[PDB]
Amino acid sequence: EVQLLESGGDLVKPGGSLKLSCAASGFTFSSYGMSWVRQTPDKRLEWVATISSGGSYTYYPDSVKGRFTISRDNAKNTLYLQMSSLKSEDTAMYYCARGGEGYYFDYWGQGTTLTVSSGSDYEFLKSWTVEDLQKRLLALDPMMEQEIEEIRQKCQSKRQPILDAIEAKH
Amino acid sequence: MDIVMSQSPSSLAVSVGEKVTMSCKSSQSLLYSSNQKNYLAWYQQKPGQSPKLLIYWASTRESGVPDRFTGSGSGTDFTLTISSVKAEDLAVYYCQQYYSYPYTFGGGTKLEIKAGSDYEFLKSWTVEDLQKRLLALDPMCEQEIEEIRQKYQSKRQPILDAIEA
Ligand SMILES: [Cl-]
Ligand code: NA
Repeated sequence: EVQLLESGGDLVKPGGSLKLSCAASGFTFSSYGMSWVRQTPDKRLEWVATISSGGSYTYYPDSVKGRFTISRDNAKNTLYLQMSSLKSEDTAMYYCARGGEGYYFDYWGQGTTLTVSSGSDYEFLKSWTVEDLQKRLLALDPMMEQEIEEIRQKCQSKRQPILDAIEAKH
Repeated sequence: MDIVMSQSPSSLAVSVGEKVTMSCKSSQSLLYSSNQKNYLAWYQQKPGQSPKLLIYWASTRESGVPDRFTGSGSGTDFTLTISSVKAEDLAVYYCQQYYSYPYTFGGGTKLEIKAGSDYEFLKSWTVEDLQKRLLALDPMCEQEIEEIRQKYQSKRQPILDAIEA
């Protein structure tokens, strides 16, 4: 069947650059205009770029025009998005989608995430020993584990009454 | 001007079986007179899942979309109606125009179930509806976990860069 699979998301500093890829299969990729759509942390959807089927024409909104470049390889069934001069506001989930060019988006990928870091200056850390830096890292691990465990526990609290109701009906 | 898509209500707490009406206004007509088509789509997105095309040409259902969903309207005023909402319809619904670049989305209408004091109401659901609801939690919870991993990746990176230097 039709499949779109994005890759390339990463953590990047403001002003940096990154290139996303989307592997397309299960349809004649070169026949279709293709697009990128992003979803920001507030869950708003924003169209980012469309490329014509042949690759000759591209379209962008003013928010990314001049910084983003959409491209394609019709023999290799791949769509690309090169993002430059990245800003904090570019942090989002980026979806590959079939459509644009006068059509709705009928197939969407799984998304790949771009995180643009804060841009704060951590120069003072250079004055620290490697031992003190490693201890600061080791202290973040249980903090992440605890926040993950808290989500897992909240999830279970939602699952348990449903699991119980399913079993009660057999 | 760009075309602005405005949706309402922004959120709705619903009971299963209730009729739900969701509205979307465009700032410019989306109807092409020459072919009498409205260049308007609706997408459904559950938490932790990709958006899914639901309705297009304002009133055509995508494959697999059940008939309790009806899209209607023309020109600037559009509506998505669920005649009787099921638990598997609990999702965010986005309208979108594909009439003119830049393509633009509305802000979405979020449908969520009303919170109760106990879960005895689940006995009135079918086993299939209970199973769908249970499994809808899996991508939602995983996407929250991944967001935490991404937050700590960002926290770790200045320290990793200092060590590497
Ligand atoms: Cl309910
Ligand atoms: Na059983």
